Amino acid sequence: FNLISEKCDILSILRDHPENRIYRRKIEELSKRFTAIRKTKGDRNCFYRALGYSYLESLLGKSREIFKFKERVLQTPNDLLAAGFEEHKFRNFFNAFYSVVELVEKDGSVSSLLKVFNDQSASDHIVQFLRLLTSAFIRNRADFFRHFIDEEMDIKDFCTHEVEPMATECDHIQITALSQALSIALQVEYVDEMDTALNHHVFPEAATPSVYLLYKTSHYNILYA
Ligand SMILES: *CC(=O)Nc1cc(C)on1
Repeated sequence: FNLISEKCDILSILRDHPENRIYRRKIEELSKRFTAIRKTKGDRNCFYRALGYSYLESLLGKSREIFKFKERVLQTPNDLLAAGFEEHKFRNFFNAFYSVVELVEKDGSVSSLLKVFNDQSASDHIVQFLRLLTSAFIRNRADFFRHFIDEEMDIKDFCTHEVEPMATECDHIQITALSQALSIALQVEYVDEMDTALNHHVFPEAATPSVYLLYKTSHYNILYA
């Protein structure tokens, strides 16, 4: 369980911040709203890995929702082609992601899904697919990211340097784009060491979330309500 942990009680993370009044206060407050957490490895890939595992975990046993997600995943090669990626170069990454979606349908266990996401090879192939899809989605909608996010930014350079490469950290743009690309609704809870209110953001605004993440020390962990 080196990439995605077993579930633990929320208060188990007090030990990561001993004798810190603000982190203790915020973790205690968090525990009033969430019961359990899974930790993810801090290797620069943790957003993609956490969102992938947690969303597919949320689909287990839901036959209509699996059928609709599989239908969307079958179309994602066309998003990659339209942004200029070549099939022979994304084939290995696409096939790894389609495979774990079929596992959710056919096997349907938590234990089998957690084994794929802790397999360094399968798991890294899944993360690389998610990063190429994020890049394609932004490239194909460059005017939307310039209109709504930053009129001055260089979209192609941003995708090349801060989305495609393994171990590159995410910001709001990547979270928004991968949410939109796979129709995944998520809520991110923010715990920093400033003396402020515990707070959260929903992607997209006003959706009912599938996935809850905790963002703390530049790390995304998985929450359960
Ligand atoms: C999400 C992610 O990988 N975060 C992170 C923090 C540190 C340290 O390394 N990676």
